[PDB]
Amino acid sequence: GSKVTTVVATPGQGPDRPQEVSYTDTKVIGNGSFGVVYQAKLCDSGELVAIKKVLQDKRFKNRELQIMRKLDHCNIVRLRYFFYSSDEVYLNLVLDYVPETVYRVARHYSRAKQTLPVIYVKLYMYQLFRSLAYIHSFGICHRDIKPQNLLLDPDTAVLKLCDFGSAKQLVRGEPNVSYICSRYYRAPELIFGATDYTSSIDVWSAGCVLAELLLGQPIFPGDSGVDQLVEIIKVLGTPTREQIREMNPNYTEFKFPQIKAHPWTKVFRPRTPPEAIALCSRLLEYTPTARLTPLEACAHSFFDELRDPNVKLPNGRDTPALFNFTTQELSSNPPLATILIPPHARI
Amino acid sequence: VTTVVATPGQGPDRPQEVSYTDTKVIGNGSFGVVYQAKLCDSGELVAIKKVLQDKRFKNRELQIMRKLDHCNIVRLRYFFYSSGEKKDEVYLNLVLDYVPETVYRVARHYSRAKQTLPVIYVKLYMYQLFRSLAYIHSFGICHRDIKPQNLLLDPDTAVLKLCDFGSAKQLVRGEPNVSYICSRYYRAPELIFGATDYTSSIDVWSAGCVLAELLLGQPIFPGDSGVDQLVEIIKVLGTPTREQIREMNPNYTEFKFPQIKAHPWTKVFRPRTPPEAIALCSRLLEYTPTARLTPLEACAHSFFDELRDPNVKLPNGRDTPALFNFTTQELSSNPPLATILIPPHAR
Ligand SMILES: Cc1c[nH]c(-c2cnc(NCCNc3ccc(C#N)cn3)nc2-c2ccc(Cl)cc2Cl)n1
Ligand SMILES: Cc1c[nH]c(-c2cnc(NCCNc3ccc(C#N)cn3)nc2-c2ccc(Cl)cc2Cl)n1
Ligand SMILES: [Mg+2]
Ligand SMILES: [Mg+2]
Repeated sequence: GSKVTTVVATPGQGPDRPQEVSYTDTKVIGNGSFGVVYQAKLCDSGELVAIKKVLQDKRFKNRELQIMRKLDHCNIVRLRYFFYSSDEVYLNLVLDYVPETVYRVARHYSRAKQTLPVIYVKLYMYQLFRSLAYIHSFGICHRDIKPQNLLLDPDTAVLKLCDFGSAKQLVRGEPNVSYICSRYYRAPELIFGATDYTSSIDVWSAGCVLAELLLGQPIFPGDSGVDQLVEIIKVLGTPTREQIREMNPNYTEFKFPQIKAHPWTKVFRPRTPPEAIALCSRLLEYTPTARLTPLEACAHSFFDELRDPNVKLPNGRDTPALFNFTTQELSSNPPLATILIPPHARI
Repeated sequence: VTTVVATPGQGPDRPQEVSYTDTKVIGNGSFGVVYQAKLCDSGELVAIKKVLQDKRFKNRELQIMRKLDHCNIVRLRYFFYSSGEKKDEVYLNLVLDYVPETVYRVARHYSRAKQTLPVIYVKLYMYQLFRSLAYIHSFGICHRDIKPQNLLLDPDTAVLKLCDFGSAKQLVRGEPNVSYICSRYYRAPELIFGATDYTSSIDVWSAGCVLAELLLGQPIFPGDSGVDQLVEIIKVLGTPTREQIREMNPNYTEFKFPQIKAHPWTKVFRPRTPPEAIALCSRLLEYTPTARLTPLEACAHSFFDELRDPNVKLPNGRDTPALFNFTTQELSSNPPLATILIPPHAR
């Protein structure tokens, strides 16, 4: 016996039928914007879990819970239970624990002046791209894709997207706030104030992450709000008439300095695989509608290695789930199935 | 000892030799790097701000730094240019008065000791700040980065001086400008909303935030993320009205805000907080750009009247710093107020 907390918590799936859930071994993981996350152990199953404790304010719409219950995908963190706690009201999401973040694993390689082996980039990025495909097919936008919100198991190579405190259904016509993502991963439309944006802000953030896994540092590290547009334009180059028109037409007579775009191949370190570069170029676009959809990205030639039936993880294990698509996932573009699920993986 | 070739800030536009010594770093940031040195010539302590600039971009810091002379603004003594690594870039070395402390440092000191700053010094510091804004807004210029980190001050004489003109730029009616601009705690709401047509009213908002934070003992609008800014504001100002929204940005006209009722101003600060100060913030931290006072209007306010009292003295028994020596320029904003701002006491 040790200190066991017992609470009455409602399943994440299912209809509001609470049950008693005991857990033990509570440790704090971290602390921030997201609230507080504890690690704990389910007494029942022995399994490890993250408990995310958000302070909530009834005055405001707090759509995290609604969305967490809505969804179920191997590349997204699972809500097991949730429950309420006591100065005011606290939401307690009980989620899948996962041992590491991309941020940290990347930071490790960075501190070792070592490039993360591409096979992991391909694994990690692919899986992110499925998690978006999925949330986006409900027209939900995460609006905080960054490395800290990408969890991974290093041994199993499984990635899981997390933190839906800023996620939200985006509806055509409705305007929404444009101070959203983290700075480095904030897409340029949002920096221009645009309220007419789409899902494809998350594809920009994804490209920023890919780039960062190939460089071993962030591709656009703005010193300050303003440096961010600088550090972007220094590589993307100055935008067309119609790129500005396509991000936010208020800037149509802004007069940016004229910078020639730094071609992609000279952005990346010299032994970098083309298809990495190629993909990267089709995510980090000014015109948002020019950026790949998440499913188009999964089908890119940069992930071909993963559809090889012989492929394995470096530690000798099998690759995780990569081809167990549902019709939800493929709604955006169902014929891609033929490329996405290779024959050996087909039922 | 190092000796470089450099150019007097005020005049004349002509290189001369300048020897300084005992360099030591003071800190790094978006601002570049600052060092302390002593001029070998006249013995003096000096701040050497060294930024890296990309010659393809309008780097308007030095022109602005040259057309300023004012007691509550850092004096630019000399400037020079060291060479950069890439051919597109270069080092600008502003050489300014060394002021020995900063407001961010002195509030974070008085707030470690779990208490408020002597209300005299809130009075003194905001006055001298609001003064320099008056001076610079008069030439069209907007600082665009008003925060306690950028307010140097001498603790003995209480002389405060505005600094870092890296984001500073002359606004000009009709032109569009980049919304994503100030430091985050102090970003005026219209900017959060994406307004490309903001005025120098933003710097007043920002000064409003600093007023708060000296009387609150810590920041008044601390977003733990970008989205939480507009939240932590609405939590104090309550929901904006269709008129207030329309004043900030036409596009959020249709945006479904939470209906939140304002938090009474006396109820925001400590119960023993002077109500003149409270009236002041009420008028500085208004959603609507125009409804915010000007800096000149702010200097001439009940809260600062204590400074005009002939019998006022610094609680270290010293005389005050030179609060009343206004120019014609400083007053252009609205010269009637000279009736209030300069008392009988001087003249
Ligand atoms: C200050 C700080 C900020 N970020 C972290 C941090 C550090 N290490 C790890 N390791 C993975 C631990 N397992 C976890 C963690 C969270 C979830 C879930 N939902 C599932 N599993 N995770 C995080 C982390 C990552 C995302 C969030 Cl929303 C919160 C945290 Cl604390 N610390
Ligand atoms: C990391 C960090 C961030 N801010 C600081 C910091 C700490 N201590 C002090 N003390 C005042 C020293 N004298 C000075 C300093 C600067 C100037 C001028 N222009 C004139 N005089 N100043 C700063 C500071 C404040 C504004 C700027 Cl732009 C730069 C710095 Cl380093 N350190
Ligand atoms: Mg930079
Ligand atoms: Mg908060």
